[PDB]
Amino acid sequence: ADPRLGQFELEILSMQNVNGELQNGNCCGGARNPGDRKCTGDECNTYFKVCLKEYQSRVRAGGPCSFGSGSTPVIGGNTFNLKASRGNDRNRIVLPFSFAWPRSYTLLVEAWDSSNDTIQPDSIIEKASHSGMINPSRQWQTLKQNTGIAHFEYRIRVTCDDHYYGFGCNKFCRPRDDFFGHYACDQNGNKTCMEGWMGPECNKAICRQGCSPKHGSCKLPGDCRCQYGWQGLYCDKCIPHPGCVHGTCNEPWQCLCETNWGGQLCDKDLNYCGTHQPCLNRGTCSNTGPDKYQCSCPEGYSGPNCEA
Amino acid sequence: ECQLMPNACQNGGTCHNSHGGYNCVCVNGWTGEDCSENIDDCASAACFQGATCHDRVASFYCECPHGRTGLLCHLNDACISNPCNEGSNCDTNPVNGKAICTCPSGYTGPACSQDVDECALGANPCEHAGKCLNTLGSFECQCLQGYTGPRCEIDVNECISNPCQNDATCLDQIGEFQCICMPGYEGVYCESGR
Ligand SMILES: *[C@@H]1O[C@H](CO)[C@@H](O)[C@H](O[C@H]2OC[C@@H](O)[C@H](O)[C@H]2O)[C@H]1O
Ligand SMILES: *[C@@H]1O[C@H](CO)[C@@H](O)[C@H](O)[C@H]1NC(C)=O
Ligand SMILES: *[C@@H]1O[C@H](CO)[C@@H](O)[C@H](O)[C@H]1NC(C)=O
Ligand SMILES: *[C@@H]1O[C@H](CO)[C@@H](O)[C@H](O)[C@H]1O
Ligand SMILES: *[C@@H]1O[C@H](CO)[C@@H](O)[C@H](O)[C@H]1O
Ligand SMILES: *[C@@H]1O[C@@H](C)[C@@H](O)[C@@H](O)[C@@H]1O
Ligand SMILES: *[C@@H]1O[C@@H](C)[C@@H](O)[C@@H](O)[C@@H]1O
Ligand SMILES: *[C@@H]1O[C@@H](C)[C@@H](O)[C@@H](O)[C@@H]1O
Ligand SMILES: [Ca+2]
Ligand SMILES: [Ca+2]
Ligand SMILES: [Ca+2]
Repeated sequence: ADPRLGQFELEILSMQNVNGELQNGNCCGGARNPGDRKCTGDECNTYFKVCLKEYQSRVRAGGPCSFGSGSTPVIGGNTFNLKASRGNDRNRIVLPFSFAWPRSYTLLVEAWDSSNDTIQPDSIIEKASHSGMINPSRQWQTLKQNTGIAHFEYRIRVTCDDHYYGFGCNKFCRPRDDFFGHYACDQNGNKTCMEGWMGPECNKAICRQGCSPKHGSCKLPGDCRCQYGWQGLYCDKCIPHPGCVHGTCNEPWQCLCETNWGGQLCDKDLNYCGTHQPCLNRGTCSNTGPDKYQCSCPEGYSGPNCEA
Repeated sequence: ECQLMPNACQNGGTCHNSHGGYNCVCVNGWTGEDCSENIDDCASAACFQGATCHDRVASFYCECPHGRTGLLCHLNDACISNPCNEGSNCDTNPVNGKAICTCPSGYTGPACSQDVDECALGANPCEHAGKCLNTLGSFECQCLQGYTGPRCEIDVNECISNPCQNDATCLDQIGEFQCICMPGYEGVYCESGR
């Protein structure tokens, strides 16, 4: 189990209590000075309880911590500053939530003196109540309770879990690079296509530049697959009929003969005379048939090539 | 010379400047003094059975009826019988006339009449543990309760129907909601007073 969209985070920064007295006005396990009413004795054993609940216009004295609760162990005496403590999470409380963050909340922070014996309960040092609104963000908000005699300071923020975005940690975006898509997720959970892809799902390959729109397609970026009867880098060149030797095409399977070439396959020399100079002894040639010739010989010469 | 006439022996014809008169030897396929008239190769062409024949230089073009193709339109094209499915372009081989099908996305096979199992490609398109469901020429996502959209990427906002009552705060959760009652109210929907 344990699903979660995010967590409310609170850390106790500092606590100040020169006197060392409960909110009763009595000393934390100490006796009163006869003069100047000073507390003499051991300091408070300060720990914190936290209660996070639905935002309420009128803060209630009762009711459950609907968004969760937690508490620290004893983290200091009467006065201590933890703002510079790095790597210590004892002063840290994390409340995970599996609902869309409402953004309105009511929060209760309490400092308590840890009892000195088994028989006595604890007694509260100072109690704080704060209602407000907070957006998911990695930046902290510092709050200070400084109305009473003891004062403390703490910080809060709401963090979405991975693949969650928006004010409610409710918008999803999980990057992928497979058949069904090729994208990353930006800050706002919008999809940003990987290079070479396009479309809302980033699953439509961007073909080779100049690839024929009509006769070319690509299943992979930078490629150009030609429809039947087309060829070339851009798939913009027709394929002549198979067996077409000296011909070209304007549409597939055509065979349009070059100069002085004939036959459906353009494999028949129409100028065998000019091509081979077959006649001899000044005999004059005639392209009598495709791939065929006949010589007219000068007087005294006979034969197809005019040899005496 | 033959230079006085800009054009004599027009088509692959070599001028002969004999004392009696100009003479032309010509490339095969042409005939006449200047060899300006195309020999009709269609009078002896192999275009047959309804082909419209067009004369070329020592060649001919067989215009084909719809149910035939080829150099001579001597064979029938299989694309006339529609072997390929809808969405598939049917092309004809020039040599044998067999139909060549180019399948649209979602279909495969020689006739392009076979669904592609997009759920059998090694990846699940459905987020949040959705079940890929195969569709004829396509696929679908069987989403879980609380998730919708084509890929189960949208969390349903079950608080859209305002199920909580008496100004209770509704919490949008996965596949259900939660009511948080005002002071003096109780119930799953905060419907009972006091
Ligand atoms: C819309 O309001 C109605 C009451 O008018 C609720 O019954 C609906 O909640 C129901 O569908 C969503 C599920 O997640 C809940 O379990 C179910 O009660 C609410 O969508
Ligand atoms: C990015 O996401 C925001 C929501 O925060 C949305 O309003 C916006 O339309 C998205 N970007 C574009 C280009 O639409
Ligand atoms: C999500 O699926 C439900 C089916 O229960 C449907 O009613 C709803 O319109 C779908 N939402 C979107 C955005 O497709
Ligand atoms: C026309 O289509 C049929 C199948 O419907 C195929 O068998 C033939 O070969 C084709 O010409
Ligand atoms: C079936 O799958 C295709 C993508 O292959 C999609 O475009 C359709 O919307 C779906 O029905
Ligand atoms: C003259 O004779 C004609 C038939 C062609 O062979 C030409 O190439 C040549 O110059
Ligand atoms: C062709 O006829 C032959 C007999 C010779 O007279 C050649 O010079 C002419 O080109
Ligand atoms: C949710 O809780 C309910 C009871 C009210 O206090 C609302 O204002 C709050 O958003
Ligand atoms: Ca001709
Ligand atoms: Ca399918
Ligand atoms: Ca929900």
